[PDB]
Amino acid sequence: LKIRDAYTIVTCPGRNFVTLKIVTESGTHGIGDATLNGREMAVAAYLDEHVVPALIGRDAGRIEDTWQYLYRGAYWRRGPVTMTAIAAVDMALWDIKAKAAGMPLYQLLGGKSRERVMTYAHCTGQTIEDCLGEVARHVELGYRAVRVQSGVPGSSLPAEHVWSTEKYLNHAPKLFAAVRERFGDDLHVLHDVHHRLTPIEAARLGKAVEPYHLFWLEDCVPAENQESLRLIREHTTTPLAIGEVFNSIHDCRELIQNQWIDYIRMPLTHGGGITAMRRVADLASLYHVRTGFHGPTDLSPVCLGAAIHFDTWVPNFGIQEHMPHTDETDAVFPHDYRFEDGHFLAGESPGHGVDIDEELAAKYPYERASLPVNRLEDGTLWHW
Amino acid sequence: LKIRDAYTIVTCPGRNFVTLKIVTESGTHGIGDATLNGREMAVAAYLDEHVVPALIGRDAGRIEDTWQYLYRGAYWRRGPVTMTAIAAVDMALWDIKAKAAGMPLYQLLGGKSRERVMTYAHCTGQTIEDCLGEVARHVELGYRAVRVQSGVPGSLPAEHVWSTEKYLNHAPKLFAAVRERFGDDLHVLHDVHHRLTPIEAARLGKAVEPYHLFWLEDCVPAENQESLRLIREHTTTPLAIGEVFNSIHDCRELIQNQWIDYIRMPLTHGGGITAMRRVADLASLYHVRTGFHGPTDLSPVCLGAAIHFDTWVPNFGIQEHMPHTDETDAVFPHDYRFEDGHFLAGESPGHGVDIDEELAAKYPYERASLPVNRLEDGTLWHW
Ligand SMILES: O=C(O)[C@@H](O)[C@@H](O)[C@H](O)[C@H](O)CO
Ligand SMILES: O=C(O)C(=O)C[C@H](O)[C@H](O)CO
Ligand SMILES: [Mg+2]
Ligand SMILES: [Mg+2]
Repeated sequence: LKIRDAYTIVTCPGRNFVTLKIVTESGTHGIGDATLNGREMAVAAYLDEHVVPALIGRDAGRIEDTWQYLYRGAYWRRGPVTMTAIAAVDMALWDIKAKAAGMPLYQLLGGKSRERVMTYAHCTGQTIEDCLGEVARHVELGYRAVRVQSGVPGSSLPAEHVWSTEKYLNHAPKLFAAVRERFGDDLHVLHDVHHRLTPIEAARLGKAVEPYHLFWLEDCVPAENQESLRLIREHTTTPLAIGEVFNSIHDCRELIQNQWIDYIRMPLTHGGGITAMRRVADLASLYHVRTGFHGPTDLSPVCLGAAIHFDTWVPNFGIQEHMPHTDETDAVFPHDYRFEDGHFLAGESPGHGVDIDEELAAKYPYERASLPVNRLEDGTLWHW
Repeated sequence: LKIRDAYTIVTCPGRNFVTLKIVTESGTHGIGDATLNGREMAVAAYLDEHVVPALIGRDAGRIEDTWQYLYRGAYWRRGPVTMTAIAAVDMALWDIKAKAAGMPLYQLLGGKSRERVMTYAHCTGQTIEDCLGEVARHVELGYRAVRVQSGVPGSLPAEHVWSTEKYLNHAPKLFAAVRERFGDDLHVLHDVHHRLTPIEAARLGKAVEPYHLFWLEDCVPAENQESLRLIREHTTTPLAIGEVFNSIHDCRELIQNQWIDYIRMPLTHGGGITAMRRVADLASLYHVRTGFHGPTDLSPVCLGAAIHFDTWVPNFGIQEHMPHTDETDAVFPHDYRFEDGHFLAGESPGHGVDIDEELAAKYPYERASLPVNRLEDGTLWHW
């Protein structure tokens, strides 16, 4: 069946989301996430002006061909705006194919490899003790894994934050010691360094936290130069994760083949969708690397539902990040995935099982909001 | 001085161009090219909605800090849309800085390294003979270098058909004909435009060694930079690549492994003067030279700034010249000049290019997409 209509929907049920909707001649439809936090309108224009007009009249079943058409056809390849636009189309086309097959997406991908998908929760506090308070509450909600972040002693436009690496390095290990001290060894404990270290600094950190056996240490260093991971991997056995800022397998091919990471974090909506992420997960499986999908509030329930289906099938699944969306967001994107006892259960409806309530989405107009920047104490513009 | 205003202009004097204008508290101003062929409105929105609002009140003199601020601050790094928006800001701030300095941009960059900048022309035809005719006409205009292209016998994107095997059998005849009629002094360039696999490109490279090409360009899609290894190991025909790149990270290994001789990434797509300085610096360590992509889909703002960069940069190789329409030239009054096959950098402060906002408004945006290639079985291929 041919594509009859395609259009984007922009909404701000607590924060901005951009969604692509594709409708066939038969009335069947599918949606895909197109949200790129803090650059949302770039993807909206990429879709409205350059992609959507070319979708009309295309065979909706030709997912692979459409992917190549958009990826190669763009001439300028890869990039967050580019691959997010591509992801959105791809996710809507998988949604449609699954519906057409009368199957939940996980069935179409190869069937279920697990009964539930483990998540991790965000436990953040101004201080260690505040963070420990949050770990306690999330464990009570059933989470078996937690990401711990604490303040270090000492917005429409980007907020400006200040950073000290050495203050962070001397404080971080205390957080993890305190977590283990209180909650014991069974809990999976994750930590996101969020790009702020150099490789030898991350190496030191990795070593220092070895006694606390972290599930992962995430985004140690900016990795446009993938070789950046080498010194870290050679100096510590703390497991490493990276990739939420990646959009292409070509951003992480060397990382994976060299066994420099344990978990690949690139999610569906920024990594070119289901089609592209199958290939990434495939390469990963050759090197013992597992999926650890980025799952913040700035990827919509559409991506989350798709991700949960993907997580249900993919053999080398690692973990699924869970930052719950607001009530309002959840109402704008009705879905059949469910959270129970610290795990997700995939939906059983045909498609990825997520919809968009267009009338409700219309009640929340877009509101500009930018990610923060980080500066060192001398004013140097650093990595946030 | 602080930035007082910043805004984009979208105009279509023969084809689409996007331009960023930055204006300081004193009325001084600079422009930067922001044109991304076939995806123009993505860049326009990136700038209009997300970058411009943050530019206001910023110190215009802080070029480096602004570059890092937009590059790192974006969070999602690199990419065609991303690095073009950044290139436009960068180019406009260097315009402004050179203006404040009372110097043409090349002086600000380190002074002139050469007295003129060699260009190459496009010589395209349906048949080899058509091509030779175009070569002759450009040689008479003073061009010492031509990029030769002939046909292979046998609003939305046009869809072309492609056959590698027919091309591989035909292309060597074009270069042999070119040498036969024009001899050995002329530099002869060829752009394979992404259509080959590495071992195919290696075959082609070897086939054309007798004709001593200035370069063989974009042999293979190079997202995987290792793609170049087989070609380099099997032929001594020089290799150029990079018009589709936007980051030093797209080409670091290619350069460090000496897999190419010319880096093609241009100012507007490669993060501007600031980023391209670093690319040129890395290239010089490995005897790689600059060969800026210079099609009509980069505006005269880019061309003027490129000519300046070309004038200073020690490891300059060549500058591509596809002449813009007279209408384009009128929208972007400029002081670089073409003489006898070479550019001369302008001598006015800044990069020497302006935009006529009243004329630009006479040419509204019109959507136009690049072609796609399909093989004969309908496989969606590389264009
Ligand atoms: O792992 C994470 O959840 C963070 O790195 C993200 O919340 C990130 O800061 C934002 O998603 C960026 O949009
Ligand atoms: O001039 C060249 O070398 C080209 O390959 C031109 C490109 O196809 C064109 O600029 C794409 O916008
Ligand atoms: Mg993170
Ligand atoms: Mg080319």
